[PDB]
Parts: sequence; C-alpha cells; structure tokens
Amino acid sequence: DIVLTQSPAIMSAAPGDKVTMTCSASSSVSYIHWYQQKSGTSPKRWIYDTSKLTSGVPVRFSGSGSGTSYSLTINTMEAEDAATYYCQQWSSHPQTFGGGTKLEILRADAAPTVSIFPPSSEQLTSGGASVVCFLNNFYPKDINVKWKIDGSERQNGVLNSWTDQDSKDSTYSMSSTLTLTKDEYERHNSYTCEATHKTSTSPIVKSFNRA
Amino acid sequence: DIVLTQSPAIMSAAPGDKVTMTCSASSSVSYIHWYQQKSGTSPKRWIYDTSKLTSGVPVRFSGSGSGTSYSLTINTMEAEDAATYYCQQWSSHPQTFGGGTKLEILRADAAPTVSIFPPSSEQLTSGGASVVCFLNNFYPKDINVKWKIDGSERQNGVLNSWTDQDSKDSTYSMSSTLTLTKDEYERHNSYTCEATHKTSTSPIVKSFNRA
Amino acid sequence: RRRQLIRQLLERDKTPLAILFMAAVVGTLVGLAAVAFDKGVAWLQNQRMGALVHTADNYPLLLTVAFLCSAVLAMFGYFLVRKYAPEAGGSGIPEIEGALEDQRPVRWWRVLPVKFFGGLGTLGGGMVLGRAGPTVQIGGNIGRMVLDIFRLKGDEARHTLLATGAAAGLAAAFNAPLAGILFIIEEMRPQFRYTLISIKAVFIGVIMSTIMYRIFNHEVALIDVGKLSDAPLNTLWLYLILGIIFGIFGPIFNKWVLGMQDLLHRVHGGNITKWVLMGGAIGGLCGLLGFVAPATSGGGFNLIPIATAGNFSMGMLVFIFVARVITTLLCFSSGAPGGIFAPMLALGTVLGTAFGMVAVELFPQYHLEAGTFAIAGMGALLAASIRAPLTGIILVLEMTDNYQLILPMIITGLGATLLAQFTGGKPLYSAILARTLAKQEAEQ
Amino acid sequence: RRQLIRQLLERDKTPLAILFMAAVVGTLVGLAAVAFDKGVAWLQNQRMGALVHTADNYPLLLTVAFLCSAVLAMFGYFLVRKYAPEAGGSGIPEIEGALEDQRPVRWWRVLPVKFFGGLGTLGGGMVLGRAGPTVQIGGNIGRMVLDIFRLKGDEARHTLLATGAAAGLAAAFNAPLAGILFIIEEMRPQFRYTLISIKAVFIGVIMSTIMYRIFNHEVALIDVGKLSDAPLNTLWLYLILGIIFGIFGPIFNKWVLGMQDLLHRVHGGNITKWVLMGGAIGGLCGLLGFVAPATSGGGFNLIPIATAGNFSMGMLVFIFVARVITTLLCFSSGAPGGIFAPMLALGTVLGTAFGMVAVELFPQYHLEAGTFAIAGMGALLAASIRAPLTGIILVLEMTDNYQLILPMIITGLGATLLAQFTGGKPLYSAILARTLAKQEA
Amino acid sequence: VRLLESGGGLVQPGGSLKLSCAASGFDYSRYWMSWVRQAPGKGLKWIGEINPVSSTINYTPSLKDKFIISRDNAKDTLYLQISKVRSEDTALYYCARLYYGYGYWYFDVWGAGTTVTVSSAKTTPPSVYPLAPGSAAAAASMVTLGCLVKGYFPEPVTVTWNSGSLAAGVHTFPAVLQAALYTLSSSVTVPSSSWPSETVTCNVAHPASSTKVDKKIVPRA
Amino acid sequence: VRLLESGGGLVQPGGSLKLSCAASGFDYSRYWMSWVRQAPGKGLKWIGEINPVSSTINYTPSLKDKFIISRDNAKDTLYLQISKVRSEDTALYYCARLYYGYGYWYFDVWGAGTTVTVSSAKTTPPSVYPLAPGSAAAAASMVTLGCLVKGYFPEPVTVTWNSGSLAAGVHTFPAVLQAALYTLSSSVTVPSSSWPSETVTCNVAHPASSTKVDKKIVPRA
Repeated sequence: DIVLTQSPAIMSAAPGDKVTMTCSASSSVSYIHWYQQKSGTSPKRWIYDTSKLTSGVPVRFSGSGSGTSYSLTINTMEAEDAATYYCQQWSSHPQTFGGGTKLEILRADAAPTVSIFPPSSEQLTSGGASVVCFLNNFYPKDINVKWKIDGSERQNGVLNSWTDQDSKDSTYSMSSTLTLTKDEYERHNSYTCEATHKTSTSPIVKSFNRA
Repeated sequence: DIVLTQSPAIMSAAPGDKVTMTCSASSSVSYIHWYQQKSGTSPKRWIYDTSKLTSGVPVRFSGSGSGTSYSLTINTMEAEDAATYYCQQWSSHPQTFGGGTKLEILRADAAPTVSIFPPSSEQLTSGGASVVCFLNNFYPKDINVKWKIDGSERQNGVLNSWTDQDSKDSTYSMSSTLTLTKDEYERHNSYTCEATHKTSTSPIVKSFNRA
Repeated sequence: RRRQLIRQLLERDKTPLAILFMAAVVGTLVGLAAVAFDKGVAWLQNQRMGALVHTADNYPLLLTVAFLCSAVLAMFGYFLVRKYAPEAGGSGIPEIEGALEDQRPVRWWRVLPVKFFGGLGTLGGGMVLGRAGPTVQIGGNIGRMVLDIFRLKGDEARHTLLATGAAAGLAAAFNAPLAGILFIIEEMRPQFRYTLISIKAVFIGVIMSTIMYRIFNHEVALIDVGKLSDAPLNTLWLYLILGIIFGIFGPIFNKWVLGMQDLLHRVHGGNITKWVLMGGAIGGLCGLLGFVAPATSGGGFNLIPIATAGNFSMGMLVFIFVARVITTLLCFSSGAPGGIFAPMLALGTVLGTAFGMVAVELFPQYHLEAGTFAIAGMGALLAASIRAPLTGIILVLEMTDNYQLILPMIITGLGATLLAQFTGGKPLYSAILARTLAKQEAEQ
Repeated sequence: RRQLIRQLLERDKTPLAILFMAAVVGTLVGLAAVAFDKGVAWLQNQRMGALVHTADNYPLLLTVAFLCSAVLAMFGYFLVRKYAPEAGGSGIPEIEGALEDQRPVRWWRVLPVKFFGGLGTLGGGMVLGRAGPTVQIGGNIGRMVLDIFRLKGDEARHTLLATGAAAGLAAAFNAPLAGILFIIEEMRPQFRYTLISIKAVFIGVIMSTIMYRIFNHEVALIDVGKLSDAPLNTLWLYLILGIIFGIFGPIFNKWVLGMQDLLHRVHGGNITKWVLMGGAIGGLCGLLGFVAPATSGGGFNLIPIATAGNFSMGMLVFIFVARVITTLLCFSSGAPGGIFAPMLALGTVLGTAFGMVAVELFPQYHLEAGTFAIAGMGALLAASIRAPLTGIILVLEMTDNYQLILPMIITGLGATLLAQFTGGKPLYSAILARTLAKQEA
Repeated sequence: VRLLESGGGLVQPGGSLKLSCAASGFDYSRYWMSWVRQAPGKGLKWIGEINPVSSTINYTPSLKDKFIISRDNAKDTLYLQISKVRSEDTALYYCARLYYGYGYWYFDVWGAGTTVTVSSAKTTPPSVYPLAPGSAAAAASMVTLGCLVKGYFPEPVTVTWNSGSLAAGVHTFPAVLQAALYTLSSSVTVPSSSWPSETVTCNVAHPASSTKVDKKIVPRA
Repeated sequence: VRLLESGGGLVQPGGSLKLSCAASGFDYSRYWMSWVRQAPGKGLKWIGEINPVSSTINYTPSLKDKFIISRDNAKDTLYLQISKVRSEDTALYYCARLYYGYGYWYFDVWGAGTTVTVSSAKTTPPSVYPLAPGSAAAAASMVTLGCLVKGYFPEPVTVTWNSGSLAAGVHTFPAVLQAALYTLSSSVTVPSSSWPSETVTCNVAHPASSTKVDKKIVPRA
C-alpha cells in the first residue's frame, strides 16, 4: 500500500495566480488521479491518468508528473477553485489517497454583517435561552466577537462556529451563540453583540432588549 | 382478419385412444399454434408452427395440417389431456383465435350421488331459507333436478351450477339451491329433491321434513 | 511438382523476422498519423463552428462566413494536390491498389503532406468525403517510406510493408482491425496473380495501428446503435430484396461517380486555377449546406445512429438520400483529396432505413424494426459498388456490434454483389485504376 | 500490364452456373451437416439412456459404458480402413490437398465412411470434433454435385469443392464468417494463384447456414454472456498468454504427429489390430466420459463452465493434461474425427488457467478469468493449425464478445509468432506433407 | 419467467381502470408484451402488443384510446389502460410474452390473469352458510358436506377446506349471478369416520369486501 | 446518474450495522461498486470493492469479517456490513462506482455518503426554534432570518430553506458538541420585499432519528 503525500497541506493564492501542488509516492506509481472536494460535498473526479481532465473541468487545470513525484496545476487559479484536492493511485494495491491539499483564496477585505436574535419564545417554553448572533460574508477570517447582557461583557455560555471559506465569493462567516438558563435571560433586558474585524477600528455591534 | 374455426366444439375419448380435432381458416394461414387451456388455468402453449412440440409437451401429441386447414392429434390420449385447445395464427396480422375445442374424457356411466341439506339455522335467522341439494359425481352430464314442496313441483328460487369434468375421476356434478323465505318455508313440511338421469330408469329422489 | 509442394508446406508461414519488426513500426506510425488526421479534421470543423457562433446574430453574414471559411479550406485542398501530387485527389486507395501491382508509384515524400494537410483541409472544411481512403493512402506511403529508409529488398518486404500499411490505415480510420486485414486480402491485394504478401505482418501492423488509435480515442465509439432486435428466419427474404435493390443501384452510382469525374473535369480543363477555384466553389457549398441542412453535407457518421433509430420521417430520408448522392458525387468526382468509402456507409444506412420503414409496417406481423435493415444495408453499397462484401460486413459488424443480424447482413450484401455483377457493375475502385492505368498509356 | 486493364474491367464475373451450384452444394452440405450433428447426439444419448437403465449396478454400468462405446469406435475405424483409409484423421488435409489436386475426392466412398464412421466415433464420445469431419463431408458433397451435373474447368472444380469445405465448417459451428475465412486463409492453395470464386463460397456458406438455423435455432453452441471489457494496460497480459500458446503450439503439433507413428505400431496397419485398438480407445472414452466427463467427449460442454471460472485452478490443470492425452489418443489413432474443436476446448482451459493466475496476481486490473478464456479459445487454432484470422473470427461468432477482439488478436497473433519463432508448422499442412510424401516414397 | 398481473376489479360502466403485469424471470427488454383477453367462458381475443423500446404499439381494431398499452422497462411491468368501460370489457385479461421460432409469433408464456367486472352494482360481502346432514339423513360410510356462499358481489370468492389440507373429494361449484348478486356452494366428501370426528372447516374468502370466513361444518341439531 | 447511500447511523462499540447505497441513473449491473470512508479530520481510505457478479470482493487490509461488502443487482443496491465497530470505524461512508481510463482504476462517481457514529450514546431528535428579528425594522433592503437547531445526536443534520428553492445567500454553520448533543443554526439574507410577503421555512433533517422538522420563520408578535 503506497503512501502518497501531498505538497502544501494548505496554501493560499490570489486569483490569477498560477497554482501548483504536489503528490509523492513511497514507491513508483503511474497514471494517478485527482479529486476535488468543495466544502460540504463529496469528492469529484477532477483529473485522472496523470493528466486528463474529467468532463466539465476548467481548462485552467492540468495535472502532471511521473513515477514518484506528481503535481496538479491551475495556471491562473480562480475563486471557484477553492477546495481540497486528493490524489489517488491504483497502479498498485490497494489503492491509496493523498492526504489532500486545501487551497485557500486571498481577496480584498470584507466587513461582517452582524445580526442578533431574541431567545425564541418556543425555546423559552423549554427553559433554553439562545441569543444568536450571525456575522456573515467577511474576510480575512480573523474576527473577534463580544457579548453584552446589559452593558456587561459576558463570556461563558457563548459558542461560535466559522463556516469554511465560501466557494464562490471567498468570504467566511461565523455565528456566536450564547445560551442561558431561560430566566438567566428574562432577568436582564439588553443584549449586544460586538464584532471587531480588520475592516474597521470601531467594532460593529447589534443589540436587542427583552422589551 | 382471418377467422379460425375449430372443428369439433367438444368431444370425448377414453385414456389410450387416438384423437383428432381441427382448425379451419377463413383464408390462407401458416404455421399455426395450439394452446392447451386447463379448466381454471392460464393458457399453455403446446404445438407451434403447425407441429413443433413445446419443450415439455407429451410426445403422444402432434397434429398439423396446412394451407387452410390444420389439426391437433393425440396418439393414445391419456387422462392428463383434459382441457381446451385454441388454434391461433399470426402469419397474417392481426392474429386471431379459434373458438377452441373442448377435450372431454369419455367414461363409465356413474349415477348421481344425491345429498340434500336443510336451511342452515343461521340463515333462517335473518329471513333467509335456502335448501341446497347436491348431485355429486356422475356421467354423462345430462342430469335434471326438481323441487317439490309437499307434492308440489317448485321451479322458482332454484339455482343450478354444474362443475367441469373432475380431474381425478372424470365424472361431473351439479348443485341446485332452492331459495325461499322463512315465512314461505315455515308453511310447508315435505321438501323433496329428484334427480333424473340416464343411469336410472326412474327418479333418484331425496328429501327431509321440517320435522 | 508435388516434390516442390511437400517442401513448401513444411516451410509455410515463415516470414522474415525483419519484415515483421517493420510491419510493427509501420503500424505504430500509420496509427499515430491516422489519429492526427482525425484530430485535425475535428479541430477545423470545430473552429468553423466557433466562428458561426461568433457571428450568431447576423444571418447572411453567417451563411457567408460559413461558405468562405469552407471554400478557403477546399481551395487550399485541391491546390496542394494539383500543384504537388495530382494523385492525392480522388479516394486514395486505387493508387495504392495499383501501387501493389507495381502499376502506379508511391511518392511518399510528396503524397504524405499533400494527402494529409490536403484532406485535412478538404474534410476539415466539411465536404461529403471520408477519411476512408485518405488514411489508407497515407498508410501505404508510410509503409513505403519506412521501406526506403531502412532499405529492405525483395518483393516480399515491399508488397508486405506496403499492404500492411494500407490495412493499418483502414483500421485506425474505423477502429476496425478485422475489417482492415480483410480489405487487403479481398480488395487491395493483386486480384489476378499470386503475391508475396505476409498476412502475419499485416496483422501485427493492424494491431499496432489499432492500439495507437485506442490510446487516443477510447471511451467512445464511432457508431453506436445499441443492441437492435433480432431477425426471424421468415424475415430473411426481405433482406434478399433489399440486397437486390442495392445490387441494381450499386453500378448506377458507379457510373455517376466516374461520369461526374469527366463532366466536372471540363469546368476547369485540368487548369490548376479553374480547378482549385471550382474547388473552393464546391467546398463552400458544403459549409453552407453543412449549416442550412447538416445531413446533406459532412462525412456521414453523425446521422448514421440517428437514421438507425428511425428518427427521420420517411420523407426526410428520401431527401437526405437524394441530397447526399449529389453532394457525395460532387465532392468525390471533383478530384478533391478525400475518400468515398465512408460516405457510402452513410448512404446505405439511409437507404436501408428507408427500406426498413416500408417493411416495418407493410408486414406488421414480422415485428420489424427499421434499424435492423439499416445495419444490414450499411455496408451494402460497399458491396454493390466497391464490391467487397466480406470487408463491408466485417466492418459494419465491428462498428455496429450487432452480430445477431449477421445473417441478414450477408444475405443483403451478397444479394447485392450478385445483382451488381448481374447488371454489369464493376469494382468501383478497380474501375478507377483501370481508367487511370489506361490514360497513362492512352496519353501516348 | 495492358492485360490488367482488361482483367480489372472484367473482375468478379463468376459463371452464373458455378453460382447456382454453390447454392445447391451449400443447401446439401447443410442438410447433411445437421444430420451428422443430430445423429452423434441420438447416440451419446442412447448410451446414457442405457447407463440410467443399469443405474444400481456400478461395475455393470462401467462395463456397459466401455463396451457400448468400444463397439461404436470399432464400427468406426473399420468402415474407414475397410472402405476409405482417408476418412481417418481430421478430414481437412485430404481436402486441403484435394484443392491442390494432390489427393483425391472419392465421394461415393468417403461420404458414407466419414458420416456413419464419425457418426459412430463421435456418437461413442471420443475426444474428436465434428470439426474437420464436416469439412470433408463438405468438399465431397461439392465434388459429388460437380460430377453429377458435370461441370468443366478448374474454376467450376476448385470452386464447388472449396465452397463445400467452407459451407462445411459453417454448419459445424454455425459460423458463416469463420467458414469463408477458413478457405481464403488455410484451405485455398497456399503457394499459387487459384481460380476460386469467393462470391460462390459465400452463397455456399449462406445456404449451409440457413439449413442449420432452420434446425437449430433457439440455442447456441457456446454461451458465455457479455464478459467484462479489457483495459489497455491489460493487453500485455494477452501478449504473454499468446507467447505461452506459441511455444506449446508446435510441441502439441509434434505429439499429434508422433503419436500417429507410435500408435501405428500397435496394429501395424492391420485392419483388425487397428479396429481392435480402436474399440480399445473408444471404450476408454465411454468409461472416462462417465467417471470424469471433462476428460472425454468433444469439448463444448465444459467450455462455458470453464469461462465462468467454475473449475478450481487445480481442476483445470487436471482437465488440461487429461485432455491433451485423450485428444492425442483418439486423433493420432487415425479415428474418423476432427481435432479442431478439441483444440477450442483445450485453449479455453489453458486460457482460463492463465486467467485465474492473472485474476489475482494483479488485483488492480480487476480481471475476470473468462476474458482470457475467450482470448485463448482460438489460440491453439492459432499456434498449431496456424490460422489466427479464422480462429479469431470463429471465436467471435461463437462467444459474441467483440469487446475482447483486441486481446483475442494480440493473443492469437502473439502465438502464431512464437510458434513460427520456434519451428511450429501448419499442423494441417504438416499432415498433407506426411501424406503426400509417404504416398510417393 | 413468471408473469404476474394485477388491477382487475369492479368498475362503474363508463369508468376506466388500469391493469398491470409484473415480469419476473427474464430480460424484460428484447421482448414484446401483449394483452389477450377472454370473455366469461368464451373465445380469447387479442387486445394489443407493445415492443421493448416502447416505440411500437398495436391494438385490435377499436376506437382510438379505447386502450392504452404501455410498458416501464425500469420495473419490468406492462400496463393496460381501458377507457369508457362497457359490458364487453367484462372479461379475463391475460398478459403474455411474445416469441417465435420461424417468425410467425406466438403467445409464448401467459400469466395467471386478472378479472375486470364491469357493473353499476355495489360491492357486497358474502353470507356463508354451513351445509350439514339433517333430520332424515342416513350416515353411510362416506359423508357429504359443504357450505353455502350467497349474497356476494363481485367475483371472486375462494373456498378451501381445512385450509387446503383436504384437497381431494372436494367439489366447488361456479357461482351464479341472480338479480345482480352472486351465490355459490362447495361440497366436500370424506369418510363418515373423520366427521363429525375431526373438524371439517370451509374457508371462504372475498377480497372485495375484505371478508374472511372459515365456516366450520358441524352436526345438525 | 446517482448514488444515494443510507443506513449508517449510531452503533454502540462492538456492535454491527448494515449500509445500503441505492443506485440510479445507470446500469448498476456491469459496474464495479466500491466503498470509501473519511474518518473525521483525516484522509480518504478505501474499504473494498465488488465486481458485477459478486465473483470477487477484495477488501482493504482489514480483519476476519470486519467488513462484508455485497450487492443485489435486482434492487440496484450496494451494501456494507461492519461488525465489531470501534472508534476507528467512525466516519462518513462513501459509495462509489469504479471505472478506468487507460486501465488504472479510479472512483468515478461518489455518492453523498453516510455517517456511522460508534458510541454508547443515545439517539436524540433535533429541536428547532425559529429565529426571526427583534422588531428593529430598520431593515435594509436585505434582511437576515435564520433558524437554530439544538439538542440532537449524532451528526449530521442538514438544513435547507424553502426546500432549497431558497438556495442563494444561505449559511449553515458547523455544529459543536454540547457535552452530549450537537447544535448549529443557519442564517438566510433576503429581500424584505419577499418577507413576510412570502413563506420562509427552514427544513431541518436528521437521518439518524429519521426526523424532519420544518420550521416556518415567525416574525415575532
């Protein structure tokens, strides 16, 4: 079982940039393939037999190599080519997949579009207190959120998840969500979310009140 | 479109006996086929292209003909040839079908085994009142029943159904059910049933009393 | 003399190892080339399209850009031939057929470029010509070329490498190795005297030629018609009758293909210009029709599957037939560098189908399916005209893969060759080398 | 030259009469080809209906087997030796040679002796095919019609005789293409132009085939269903299998000839010690045809079974070895029967074997033994009898897996190559040589 | 190769039902399929046929969409659409696979069949009544039984004795339709030793009315 | 042409689960099926193949009967039987259709996948709460709705809006573990002219618990 190893496990490139990645084998493989796994979607045969594009695969692509070292190239990368590329071989047995290469795109800045939602009535009728705060389409990914239950910067009960760079636009996203003991909420009256991202010195903030 | 006319409409023969039947074409025809249809069963293909025996057709079977007249023949007709054959053609579209020929078995002159039953209580308990009289096993098929409610021939309310040659004794059978009403019944005691057949130079009566 | 036989027998099938290793290289070459010609003709027919899509809006501008883009190619075509090898014109087999009998020459240093780029422009423009013979001829010449290079002596290393080459040619042209080998041993060979041709070499040739193709065109066929229905015995007679129809028409078409060669000749009287001109003339008429009514133009393949499926109304077929006889006659009888083999496969297919439909309902009892008679009659013209039923059949078979129909395919094909001979037809390919091999003398 | 132009413009014009004859010949070689097929059946069957009738008692069974077989074999060799010592052996060489006017076509004799003879040699179930036997009944039927309606010329002769041999091989495997190809590649005069009308040969085959079809439609001879396809990076394994056959092809060619000498002693030409050693082998066939069916009979039965990969590797090796032997015995022993078919069965078994080794020595090729079976099924017909083109087009028509055509050739040709490269010879010619040579010396 | 057909039933005159044929046992394609129908104890008539690629459909002579034959080569099923259902259409519909030897096509393998009853009459469960020896009988070695199934609609019912096990000496009579309502009886004879000895149960069934009744015959009072 | 696998869900350490993969859009027979998995955060690892007829079932250097691949061409379905499950056997199980170019095989078309969670935890359907705005109608042209899903196990759940008909401008965030359950929410920017003038439902799905919760976003009173 050959062990294929890919060039940069993660790399960044500005569109228009010519982008190349590597896949190497412990033994000598030949006629390898490459799959493209966009975020939240099963891999798709992109290139096969070393250097043949599947059907509908932008000509901007072009694999290559021979023997132990092989490559996948994107002469002039595009924002849509953002995914994770797994090479594979079956010139030996059993077949083996590369560890992948996550291609990441670098683009102009883009500020968050913060949002705040009141711990829904339905969730209340169960004792949950969910103060949701969505800060979408932004870039870089580096961002810091702030929670305020009536002027005071809360910390616990707060969780936030980042979506992966977007396939089309290249912007990321996040959702900070603080959950209370229901009455933990219905006792204080003002909630705020303070997002702070490069695009601005002075934090963007959303708020709502029990009333 | 051709009109296949199967010669004998019916007939009877005894096990171990050569039998021939026909198929007359309203016009020319070629390589007709014959299907055997066992009472209550889905048509089986026998001879095909005027003669060929279908993979399983008993060898005593053959038949043929041509131009505008074919035939089915069984050299030494066993028991297992109880049914009806339909000569079909399709040399000329649209394919048509003969009215069929009924291969009935010729046998010993069994006499009617008459059994008369009194109206079930249940039925009687809901105005109902029928009197089933069976006339099981016999030959030939020419049996004639008759109802008398106190020396009075009764023809209304009667229902007769004959069964097909018994695939295990080649005898027939027929059940006449006489339907009345509780009110109408509760006012007559003698209820006779009389079978009139070849086998008997005089009535095979049978009867009960409401007493 | 039997004292000779016993000696020969015990010596049979021992072809010089060197003649072999050459049939192998020849093959590899006729292959690589056979492909390049295929790829090229594509690239062009495509650009031509990429150019109509670029003038979409404006129609008469379109029709013009069509005609000219075509005409320009045709011209560059005829030209190269006339100005550098007047043999590249026409099919391309007769000059090999005859080159086999040492009755014609194999100037490869010339005909290679002129037949390639020539047809690569005559076909690239989309005329009713096949890569059929064109590849056969590129074939033979490639053999003779390796022959000369490594200098091999004997009539055996000559006829062989030259005959394997022609075969490896027809193989990569239809991806049909069997049909290639059979074309040699039935048509190409010297049809009137024992010859020193090594069939084991021819094979190795075809094999290599075919691997090469496969290496570049796998994952798709040329024709695909899926497993058609079967053909009942009481149905075979309808194929004898279709075979008859082709047999009578086969010779007739043979006249038109020769006659039109004379007639069209006037319209330029051998003059390189009035020729190359009338060339671009026909060439253009092809681009135009290739757009306004695609069936009537191009090689023929495209519409084969479409006609076998029964997607053309009867009428539509008749049109396409007539319109094709004409356009095929024009492009071929006009000495343009391109085969007429393929265009005949397309013609039969259309006639066969037509026949089909009539039968497909004149006899509703047979449960017919036009597509069968299409596969039957697809190599029927290759039978009644060029007269090589055995190669036609084994060709169709490999292409349409419906062996179930093999019996009707023969009864048709042979039924044709029969009615063809019975009506004076002649090996259209021989009827050409005759006129040619003649005029050389006639011009004395 | 000037002659050429004349010939060309005259090409493919065969006498209408020569044609209408190829048509009647064909019809006849057909009807006969069938009757021989039906007969051999009826017998192999009775023989069975007789074992089923002695079911209980085993050594009684084994005996009734052996004898019932041996009796047929005897009645076989006999007819030949006592009425046409040429019906023995395959049956093609005497036609091959009859084509070169180096042997005779005594039809009034060989018809009955080859028919009933083999119809008894095969009916008994020996390792012999209806292969050549039908080819020869073929040619003779042609010459017979030739004589009857008395037609002159070398063209009216060679033709009806050559179409007949073809119409023969056609109805034997229901393979018209392969028949036509057998003539134009093996049967026809190998070293000199001949006046054979290919349009006639066709009409012949056509009729021969219609007849067959008229009696045997609704079933094939071999059925292996659409096997898998064959990847390009897989083709080299077929060159190697082609090599294996190529080296073994000649070797088998020796054994088939040698055993002909050797076995000859054991009777010294004596009609009795021959017909006797005949029933000897014949019986050994009935016996094996029961105790171990694979080792006996024509070969077909087990073809499909071996292609499906239903025989363990070992089991294959056995069946191969056991078959080389039994096929050599029955054929080298001048019994009236072909060796063409038994070779189809042999290759099939070898091919499969190769298959299995590959089918797992390379798990990355996703192989399926059955392919190499179809590949190597006409591989012996290549390495030995040396007619790859007819082998391939024969297998093709029978196994209908055109997808495999490339591997089938690369194997077949890969064989003929290694065979020549190792001195093999057209087993059929290597017989007419021996025949023709001895016949004078 | 087995041919199962469903969809038969009761329909309002004028209505329009659809029958199906489920094919198990063979490459459904390559084949032709057709519907033949047999009226209540009368000749067989050919409704129509339909090939594989579903590109050819033919029907016996009859008013345009009188019938719509179709096939789903993805479920290997054959359908029959009958419209403006009349009284003639009250028949037994059979589906069959078409195949031949020479080319004079025959209806190769048929199928069980499904009944189409065309009536304005309403579905009605059966009243099952027991038929047992009575008041003046005379128990002779062999004894005759049976039960009565009257008042049902449509067809059919299915009577069996001792759940099948007693399939010999059993006589089931074809039903008679008096005044738009069916009635049938079935007698079975057995050694007057095993009854009233053992229990002789009669199993009537009418899918129509979802009526299952196993009347157990018992000695009369 | 599509592979839709199902089955895989929650199995307690040591136990076993069967996985299916309904195939549609091609001749499932004739094709070699395969399996592949992605142990969370790690790479893809082949688990074994199977030829058309089942006359071959190679596996990846596994165990005795760890895995047991099998097909059923009649149903056009691929299978996988994992037994004696362990944390190493917890991932997304892909189903693939194998093919080749020159001859070196590859995974031609992959299915969506199915997640197998090996753990003695418990199955909890998801709880969905609408997440409409806090009456601050200062709404720009565009306005972000987005519902919240909390309290489910195991992963994953899938979220769409208006049945994916409302596809553009949707963000669903990766769930995070909640010391027993997982939680995540989705947001959906939209034209204010479209809401509440039109319906807005977030369609939540949890394959494990075969639960479907369609929450219509309610603009708070």
